[PDB]
Amino acid sequence: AEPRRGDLWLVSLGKHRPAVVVSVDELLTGIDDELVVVVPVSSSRSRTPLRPPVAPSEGVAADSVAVCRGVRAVARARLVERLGALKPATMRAIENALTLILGLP
Amino acid sequence: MAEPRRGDLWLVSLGKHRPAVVVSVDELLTGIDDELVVVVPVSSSRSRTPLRPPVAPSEGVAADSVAVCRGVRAVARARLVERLGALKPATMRAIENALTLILGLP
Repeated sequence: AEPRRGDLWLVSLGKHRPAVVVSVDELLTGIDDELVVVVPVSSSRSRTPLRPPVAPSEGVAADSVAVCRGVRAVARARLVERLGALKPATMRAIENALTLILGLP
Repeated sequence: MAEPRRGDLWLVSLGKHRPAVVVSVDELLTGIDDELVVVVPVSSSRSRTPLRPPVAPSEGVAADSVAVCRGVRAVARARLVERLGALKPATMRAIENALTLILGLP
């Protein structure tokens, strides 16, 4: 459990694709089977209020968007390597989109 | 089949099967099968914790069942194969709180 919230990580599924860690750091115990919640990042989908943009300086090879509607818990073991970290503004956009999607106060 | 609604409890295919709570909002649904619905899986083999609030048989599941909010995930609508029930509003508020913690939301 080297992933951190706000990090951008390469995820297994054979394909590897990037995703942003959104679960909080104090959940991690360092075992492979534990669940980490990530938001997939795609460079082939257009930008919307629920798909905020992610820049190459944050770890992707090309202009990407965070598909917050595709949020999912994956096993630690599926996180293959660290790619970068997101700017705090991008994290606030993802938090807002996610607040909308899940109907939270 | 019916359109899933927030707070509904649905059976999810993956062949294994498991109940889950719909947590995404209703205005995201456009009526196509491939569109993503965010659910919280329900388990009867995990103990209760502040992140695994209990779900009562009156809400559609077996006794001693918990909402594994840490297992939240988007699945295709088509994987929601049978409507099972609905949650009491207090249980939905517990799940909202747990999700707010897990995802670090304001």
